Amino acid sequence: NLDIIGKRIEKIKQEHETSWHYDQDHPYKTWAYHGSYETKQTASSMVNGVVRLLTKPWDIIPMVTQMAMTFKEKVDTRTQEPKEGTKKLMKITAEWLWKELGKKKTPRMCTREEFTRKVRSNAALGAIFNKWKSAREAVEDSGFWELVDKERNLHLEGKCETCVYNMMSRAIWYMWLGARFLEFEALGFLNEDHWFSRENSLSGVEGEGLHKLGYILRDVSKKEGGAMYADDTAGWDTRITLEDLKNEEMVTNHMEGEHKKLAEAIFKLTYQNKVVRVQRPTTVMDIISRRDQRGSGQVVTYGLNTFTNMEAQLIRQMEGEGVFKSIQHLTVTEEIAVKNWLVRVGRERLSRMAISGDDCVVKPLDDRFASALTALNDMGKVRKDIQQWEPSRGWNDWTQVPFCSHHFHELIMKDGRVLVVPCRNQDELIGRARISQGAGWSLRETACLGKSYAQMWSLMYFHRRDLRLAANAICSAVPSHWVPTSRTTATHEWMTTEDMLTVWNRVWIQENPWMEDKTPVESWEEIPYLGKREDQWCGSLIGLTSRATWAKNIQTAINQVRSLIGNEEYTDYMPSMKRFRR
Ligand SMILES: CNS(=O)(=O)CC1CCCCC1
Ligand SMILES: [Zn+2]
Ligand SMILES: [Zn+2]
Repeated sequence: NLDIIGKRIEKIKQEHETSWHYDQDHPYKTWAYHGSYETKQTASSMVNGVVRLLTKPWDIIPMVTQMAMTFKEKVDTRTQEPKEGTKKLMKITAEWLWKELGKKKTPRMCTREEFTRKVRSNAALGAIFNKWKSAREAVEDSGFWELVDKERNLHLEGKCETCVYNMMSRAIWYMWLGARFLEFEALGFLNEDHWFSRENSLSGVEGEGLHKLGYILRDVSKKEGGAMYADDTAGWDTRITLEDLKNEEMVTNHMEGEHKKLAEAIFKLTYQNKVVRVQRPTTVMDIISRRDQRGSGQVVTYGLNTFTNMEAQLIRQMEGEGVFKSIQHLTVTEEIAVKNWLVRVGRERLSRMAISGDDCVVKPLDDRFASALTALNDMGKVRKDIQQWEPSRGWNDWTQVPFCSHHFHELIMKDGRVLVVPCRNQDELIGRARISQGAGWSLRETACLGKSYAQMWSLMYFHRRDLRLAANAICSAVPSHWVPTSRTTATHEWMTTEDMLTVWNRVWIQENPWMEDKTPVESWEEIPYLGKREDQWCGSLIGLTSRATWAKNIQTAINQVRSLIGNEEYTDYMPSMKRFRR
């Protein structure tokens, strides 16, 4: 308690000595409260006019238009301590999983150099407004690094002064850049060196890309076993126990020198003890602490979520296979059975899973998995939208399985080759493309964001008739040489000025390990769509009068946007589709 977080508390207390009160009508039950001080401020979703003007039929579809308008009583809940058999199952499994992830990887510090390059090409690292404006400025100034150095030597001493969270089913915890560097220096290796790649971790998909996830699910489908299970957890980040955070910290056992001490300090001082500053309307800043739940950078969060999800799902598999009999207590021969299962079949069992952070698909040995719920519930990984002891509903067809907000279609090209393509409800795709985040967008920047969506659609969703047509219209309405942009950057092969047919060929043919024949495609008309009825099922407007008028008059919509942007160089991409090819 206060010995580890006090220094951090004491510091904030002083900087607002003119305000510090122990407010008595404070909400917190599960968060420890420490005091308050005065503040006053709040970023809503702006519409991308370039995409909206070229998607007129969707102006009257509430599922699209409502997306652009507009649970902190789940962050204030508590998770019971797992039983002794559960804690033992997790410790054995975690120990074994780090060893296997570590067999072909070397833990190592990430550097100021690596950190700087990242800031100067815009990843959502999560810093704050103050002393320097943007992160881009602080990185170049030696002052910052002296701040970073003071804290760094403090961490080597087992103490912390400035590593404090800022709160804001979502709750994103920004830290100041300095503390972000210290987290990256010690744990960035997990992402930077691809510890959760499929090749390295067998269950993971880190770095895979949407054009790969469908093929991966189809490979899992080829295994002998039962249904495919894809149970979502209710508020995964809020269900991370202190026992979870202690099995995650066992990565430090693989480390040495400085690194081991620095990683140990991140885990002890910022993860297993946390200090947060929260905005309350009634408006003050609340300085609250707690030991458990997830609160890291979004990138370290992703890797430790994948690790702990891999661990949970191996254990649920162990329960289905009857490797242990009860979570109350493991016997001595049960420990040696668990260790032996891991050594004998652990890698084969990892390969039966696709795990992206809190998101999973498992193809277990058989359907005993569906009612193997005691360890899963006792670890606190409670399933969403199903009663706690009701057996899981599995999927019989890999093409029906939800994973990473998608499902996947099998699509045969007129030449017999097989594409496995990502898909989701088309209203969700159009609704998201019509939205921009943040202020001070020029017409040119708005156009270049619309071009990023259009190029993603040509690469990932070319099989949806409305999206191929709308993608061609947007790429026709935006100047040919203007570069696609995004403000929060998987693979992103659509972010380029290269010809989209050439990028399609590289992604889907040349570099696709599931495609044996490397014959390039010479036009978009060789590239197939879903069946007309399947396209409607997945939200296509084909068949509606609104959509026919839109398609027929598309050059008038393109010309409206060209007139707004002004006399620039434009390409007509509509003749890439047969109906506009005369
Ligand atoms: C490929 N271009 S398209 O989507 O316009 C083709 C038709 C599909 C059947 C209904 C009318 C539109
Ligand atoms: Zn610190
Ligand atoms: Zn679909």
